[PDB]
Amino acid sequence: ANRTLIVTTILEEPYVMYRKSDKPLYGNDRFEGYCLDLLKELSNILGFIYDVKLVPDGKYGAQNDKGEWNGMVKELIDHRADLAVAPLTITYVREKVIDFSKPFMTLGISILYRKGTPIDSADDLAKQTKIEYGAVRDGSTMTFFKKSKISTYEKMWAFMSSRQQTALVRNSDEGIQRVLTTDYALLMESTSIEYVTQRNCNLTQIGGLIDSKGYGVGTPIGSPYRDKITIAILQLQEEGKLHMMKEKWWRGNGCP
Ligand SMILES: N[C@@H](C[C@]1(C(=O)O)C[C@H]2OCCC[C@H]2O1)C(=O)O
Repeated sequence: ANRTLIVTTILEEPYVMYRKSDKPLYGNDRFEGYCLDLLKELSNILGFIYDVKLVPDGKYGAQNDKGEWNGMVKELIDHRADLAVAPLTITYVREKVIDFSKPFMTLGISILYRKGTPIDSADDLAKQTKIEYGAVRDGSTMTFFKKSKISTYEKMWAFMSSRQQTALVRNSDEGIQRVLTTDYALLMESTSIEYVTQRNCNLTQIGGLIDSKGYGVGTPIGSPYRDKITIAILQLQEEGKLHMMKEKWWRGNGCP
């Protein structure tokens, strides 16, 4: 039989979440969400079963000064996993070290904050000195700021980096908690801002999208699966299945 594929992933609502049950759940049955449905579809099309393993360090992946990676990206580089199926952003720096499938979703960075301030943009946020801001540590949003040559974003990176201990949060849940409980705005991918702001009416998006990019399935460079997964993703795209999956997991509007 085809070897069971190892899937690296990360907890991130509504992509990957713990299923609620009053009885024991084991293995893949512990998880549900958009990415689990995606795996069910992809595996049907490609003819494999899989083992879902949460990334040990709880990170998406960034490289340090030595050029060393962490998170799901490192799991792929080191061939610890066959596939990464998560809200994993397709980026230039990552594409040089892993293979991505074609995108299954598009999005852009924006700002999550509480309601009631005059901040209307990243420019406004960088200029003012009352509200702190940051991003999830060792994700693509952090990297966007680190690599930016746009002045506002260079300043925002210097600020985040100077206050890294508090400004760069461990994960999105910590970021949202910091937004809700302190004077802190989180730079966050838009599809997740859409999800949370329809669930917690104290939260809002500030400004528009700062960039535009996609999520893709990650594989190690040279993987024989990448092209097959790309073909399957295009099938799901064209058949309207990706759209249906988004509707299923984001439904539906809960706030004014
Ligand atoms: N998709 C990003 C991770 C992350 C970001 O760096 O913006 C953190 C996490 O934050 C909540 C939205 C989904 C995720 O995006 C990445 O692939 O590194």
